[PDB]
Amino acid sequence: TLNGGITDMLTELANFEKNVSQAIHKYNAYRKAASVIAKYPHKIKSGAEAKKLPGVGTKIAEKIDEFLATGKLRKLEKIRQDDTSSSINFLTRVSGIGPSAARKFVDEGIKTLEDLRKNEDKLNHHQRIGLKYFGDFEKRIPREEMLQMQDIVLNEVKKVDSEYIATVCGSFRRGAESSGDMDVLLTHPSFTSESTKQPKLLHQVVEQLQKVHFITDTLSKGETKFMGVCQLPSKNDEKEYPHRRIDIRLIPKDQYYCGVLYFTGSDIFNKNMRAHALEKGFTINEYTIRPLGVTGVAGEPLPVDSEKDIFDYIQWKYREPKDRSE
DNA sequence: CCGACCGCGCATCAGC
DNA sequence: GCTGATGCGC
DNA sequence: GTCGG
Ligand SMILES: Nc1nc2c([nH]c(=O)n2[C@H]2C[C@H](O)[C@@H](COP(=O)(O)OP(=O)(O)OP(=O)(O)O)O2)c(=O)[nH]1
Ligand SMILES: [Ca+2]
Ligand SMILES: [Ca+2]
Ligand SMILES: [Ca+2]
Repeated sequence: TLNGGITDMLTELANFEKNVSQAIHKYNAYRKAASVIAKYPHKIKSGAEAKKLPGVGTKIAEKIDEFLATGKLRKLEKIRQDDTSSSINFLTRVSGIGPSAARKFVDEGIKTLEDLRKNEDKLNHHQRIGLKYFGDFEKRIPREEMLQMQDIVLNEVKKVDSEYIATVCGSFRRGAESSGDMDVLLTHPSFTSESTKQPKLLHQVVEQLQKVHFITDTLSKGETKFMGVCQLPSKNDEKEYPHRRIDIRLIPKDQYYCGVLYFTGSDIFNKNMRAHALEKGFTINEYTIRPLGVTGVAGEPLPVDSEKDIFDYIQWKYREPKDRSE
């Protein structure tokens, strides 16, 4: 965190553009600059020094000069004073409340945690659960708890069908000492790109995890993606563990490497890598990497036997998960 | 100067 | 009910 | 907000 002051500033600007302005390209511009600066191995001395980095342009260089001189950014000091922006920014921290709903809630005079808690009937299901665990979802998960959580998920999945493979991805797979939440990649041989020889594959796993009281709430659920809430068991007289967010993604078994690349991230890493894919005439998603024809139409799925094959196609040296934390 | 900015699953809703 | 757009999220 | 063409 050589440049923590700067990257914090940029992230707050990023958050303003997403939540308030609803300017997603600006949000992404700010996040990209923050990311490139975060890995830059020097304490930055000027906006000019920063503008050398890709993604840092004229306007952010100016802000970095202002920040270095004064320790502050006038633009942000103002945003912080503005009640409508403060309220919107607050409300979007509830899972399920995005920029649009936040602004609509403010319009109706719902703008504090108390307001939310007295108007539960104005929330959809996701939002109500996001509100219920507002505090818990703020907390990070120690790797040691992630490890206990992995063990429960892996062993319960095995009890359902020993042919399931469950892989914990996200920042955990990147080696992080703490994680925002748990991400499980699920495969089963019955579900391939060619056929689905077995229904309820995700359901069965979700039910078993609910049965043992690991999964406690559901935010959304379909055939291939679960988004919900889980909690470690606690011992006699112990305070309960906080509730945690969990995502489970069922991916065609033959498309595992594209899936685990996607689910391992980071999100900014994924965005960067997919952009680069396009520059190189490929398109990457969680299933496949395909060539872009002479017109911009995706061709057939290229063969993939490893994460490295994907990097190879786009002429990137292989990067271990622990170095994908952009 | 300006087009393009990654890709997609689930929930909600409007129109038909 | 279906379809397509939008919101929110990974 | 930034960048390549
Ligand atoms: N292609 C793409 N992938 C994304 C996006 N957002 C996003 O989270 N992903 C991927 C990469 C992430 O590592 C993975 C899991 O999301 P996550 O919110 O749990 O993030 P994480 O594990 O890296 O980090 P964290 O929980 O410690 O905060 O989903 C996106 O916008 N585009
Ligand atoms: Ca995570
Ligand atoms: Ca997650
Ligand atoms: Ca995230």
